[PDB]
Amino acid sequence: NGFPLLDGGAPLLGHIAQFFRDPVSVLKRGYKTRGKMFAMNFMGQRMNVMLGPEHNRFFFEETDKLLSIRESMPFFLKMFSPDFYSFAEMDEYLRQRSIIMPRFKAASMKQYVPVMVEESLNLVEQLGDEGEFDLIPTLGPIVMDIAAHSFMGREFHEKLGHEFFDLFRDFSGGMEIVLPLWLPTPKMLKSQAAKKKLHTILQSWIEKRRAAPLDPPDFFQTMIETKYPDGRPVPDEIIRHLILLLVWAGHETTAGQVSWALADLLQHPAYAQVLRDEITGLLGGGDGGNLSWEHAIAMEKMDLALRETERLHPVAYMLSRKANADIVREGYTIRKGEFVLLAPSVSHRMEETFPNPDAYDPERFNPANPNAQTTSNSLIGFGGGVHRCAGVNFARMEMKALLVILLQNFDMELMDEVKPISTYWPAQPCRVRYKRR
Amino acid sequence: NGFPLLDGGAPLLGHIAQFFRDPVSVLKRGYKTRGKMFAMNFMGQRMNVMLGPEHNRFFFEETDKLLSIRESMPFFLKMFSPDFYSFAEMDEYLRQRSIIMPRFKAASMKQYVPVMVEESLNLVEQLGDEGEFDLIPTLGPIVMDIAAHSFMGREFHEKLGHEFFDLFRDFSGGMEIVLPLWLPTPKMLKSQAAKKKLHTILQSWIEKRRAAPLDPPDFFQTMIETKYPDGRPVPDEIIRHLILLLVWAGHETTAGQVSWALADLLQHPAYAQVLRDEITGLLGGGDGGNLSWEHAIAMEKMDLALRETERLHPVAYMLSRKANADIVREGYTIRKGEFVLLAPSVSHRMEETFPNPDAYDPERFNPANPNAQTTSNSLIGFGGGVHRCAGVNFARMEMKALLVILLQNFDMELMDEVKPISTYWPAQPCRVRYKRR
Ligand code: HEM
Ligand code: HEM
Repeated sequence: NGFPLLDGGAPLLGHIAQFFRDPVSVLKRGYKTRGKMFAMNFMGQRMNVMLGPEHNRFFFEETDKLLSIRESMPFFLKMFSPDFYSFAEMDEYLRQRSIIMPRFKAASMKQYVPVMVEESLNLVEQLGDEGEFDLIPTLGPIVMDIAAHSFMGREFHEKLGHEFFDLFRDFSGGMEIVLPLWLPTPKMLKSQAAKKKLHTILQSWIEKRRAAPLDPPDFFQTMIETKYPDGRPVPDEIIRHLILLLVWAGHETTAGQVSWALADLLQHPAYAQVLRDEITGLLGGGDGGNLSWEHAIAMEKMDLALRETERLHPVAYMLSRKANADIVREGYTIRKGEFVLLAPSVSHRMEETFPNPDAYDPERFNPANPNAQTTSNSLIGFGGGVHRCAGVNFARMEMKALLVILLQNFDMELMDEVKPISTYWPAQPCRVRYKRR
Repeated sequence: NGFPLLDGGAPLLGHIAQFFRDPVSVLKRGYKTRGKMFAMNFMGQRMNVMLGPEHNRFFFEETDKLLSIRESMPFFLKMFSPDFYSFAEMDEYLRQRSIIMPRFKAASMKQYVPVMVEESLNLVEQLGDEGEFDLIPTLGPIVMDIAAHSFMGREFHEKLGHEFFDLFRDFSGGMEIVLPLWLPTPKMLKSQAAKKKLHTILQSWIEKRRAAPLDPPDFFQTMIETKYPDGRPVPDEIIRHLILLLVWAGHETTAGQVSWALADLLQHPAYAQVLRDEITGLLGGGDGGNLSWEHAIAMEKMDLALRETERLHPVAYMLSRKANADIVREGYTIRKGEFVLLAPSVSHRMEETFPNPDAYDPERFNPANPNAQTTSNSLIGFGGGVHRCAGVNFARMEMKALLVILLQNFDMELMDEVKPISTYWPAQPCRVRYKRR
């Protein structure tokens, strides 16, 4: 019946402890020894992994039909609500998604670039003329500054920014597990407590700005005044959930992804020089404070670098669904209720799709390359289909801004070898030595 | 087909969040609205709860046959080994259990009483003439002193005791859960690290005492020299696992259970006086330092109090198995691979078995009571059958010693109301005000 089973499973535990220790290597061993469809054994549960563009297309296409999203993160419901976004019924999901999409399509990035540039320059200021910085701990707070400043406004970021960021780390803990009596980790209580406080703080700011509006409107003003397509008003609670969702969905992902991207550049000086020349051609000298959206969109080699870092180090190293019904696929049956996985980390390094898959070669995405590797559903570090990452343009633009400003200001080198760890981040410490240019 | 489903389940999550918040109240609601057999819904998994003496007897009798122990705590395997104790094949389990049973049958408690009394008197010394103490944080370290002193010896407890107790808190974290990419909590790494250090420290002590034996032998000396019944030697690794198992199995359980027992006594002064008179009749005045095993076994009213605290507040509030095959039971089918639970917390308060079940009435266990409630498999806070708690006599004797010595030395009162939370402990702070007698 089932997907071909990966061998080497331990008694009782199966592969789960191996996965615990190094998930991508477990996933790669499935590709190398079993192929594009294989089962892992997680404590007696079959985990059905599919690889490559055809299976990726199927996974995205069948989400909300044969494949269920909610069981990938059931306690999203408690962080947010059972009627919110991808957890809501189809009609309601689409209505709420219609609030988000116009604010995050590629055209809409004009809005956000000045805040991205300003906070990047604040980072340059904090770093000074020379020193060393740890990647994730340094860039994480900047990603968060950009999120809060962009989606809540400058004033909120100055006045309430400190209290807001502390509640978020607790809020983000709300995906906790349990101990043998089904006794819970503290973290779920702290997450609930932070959620209630985040909601009161956000509601106060909604009321503040509706009493005292900012015209012309920023993101926040437009958000709290938006209605659904049919004309009905968007409930305040939905607004609050949406904003928290954006900050949550974009925080640890972007901080890790951009850290991988800088690391890739610092390990490939020839291409970093390609990037420095593109930035210099567009911006001239100086600290990069003149970086505009119009400059940004012209940065074609930066775009290639960001695609290549996504390919080599997708922080979304695995994606997850549960089957709503039995699925027969190429002779194997996924049973109803079993997990179904994509693995961007492994799919992205299939020689069948990406020749020389361990090489850093951004020009493989250049459409003028006859050898180009741009088939649809082959680069899936942002998902796909209806449930593609809503922030994919915001994330790529923010990485571009952070890297441009850092490249323009600093000579940099990696101090440590990079190491691993859904979530795939450089192992701390991953430090950069720098000296201002 | 299934066990009657408890109503009130939330979308997707079922009852799991309700259970998270207050498990005994979920379990009680199953008894009150569905009866002795009911299903809970944990994120789409049926949890089959059975209640009362007949079902308890079945659960214990069928463990290792229709019911599997390992899936109740799969990562016991990593804390210990897949070939250790209840995780080993039947023959090997029984061989290793044959090392433990002679050291913990009721007759064998003579060995341990002097260490229990000494450490209890050390507690009296630390408390001084008056003050306040928090139950779990104060008595937890004493339970651990008694374990290390009893099973490793006085010298180990003095020299290596501090380092040993710090590694154990990390070791005990090794029952961790995960986050949405199956990304693990730190705690499993700390647990593994502590396990390796605990094993090296224990092996050094095995080698020390085999070079320099303690004659007459203490527990440790006899343990490292024991052979299996057939004459074959017990591997050092098994010895180390066994000792760690005893300390682990007895630490948080006994500290919580004895705290409940003191709380019950401080809430029922008339019976505490019954206890004080029994202690005075046996020991006279003084600090209780003359408490001997021969005195201890005569303390029939203390025995009743400990049974009644076990009934009202079993720290093992729930017990867990997975079905090895479909089990038909009174018209309902447990499917293979589903969880099967006992709930001592609820079973112990069934009016059908224990009339006036919320009353503290230790005399209900007195065999001279015509109304006595002593049917087999009705008091199950220590499990039952082949897999009954191996330490049940050691735990009861230690609680008796700790309470005797405290009652003999201090007038005490509860400062706070008691509150809840496998594991069921008084909610901290649960404080006792005391003044020496
Ligand atoms: C480099 C950074 C990021 C990566 C790698 C990333 C990746 C992803 C992936 C893989 C998905 C699809 C999940 C699945 O299929 O199970 C997703 C969903 C989502 N992401 Fe991102 N993300 C990033 C940044 C952001 C940012 C900055 C935002 C918001 C501004 C955001 C908003 C969302 C939302 C709202 C969804 C849900 C889409 C839906 O179900 O309709 N993410 N993200
Ligand atoms: C008041 C304290 C304690 C309580 C409430 C308690 C309770 C239990 C329960 C309910 C079980 C059976 C688990 C199941 O059926 O799933 C058990 C097993 C066990 N306990 Fe205790 N325990 C306590 C103290 C101790 C102490 C002090 C030791 C050791 C000195 C100990 C050693 C063990 C061992 C070795 C097992 C495994 C039995 C087997 O599977 O053969 N426990 N305990």
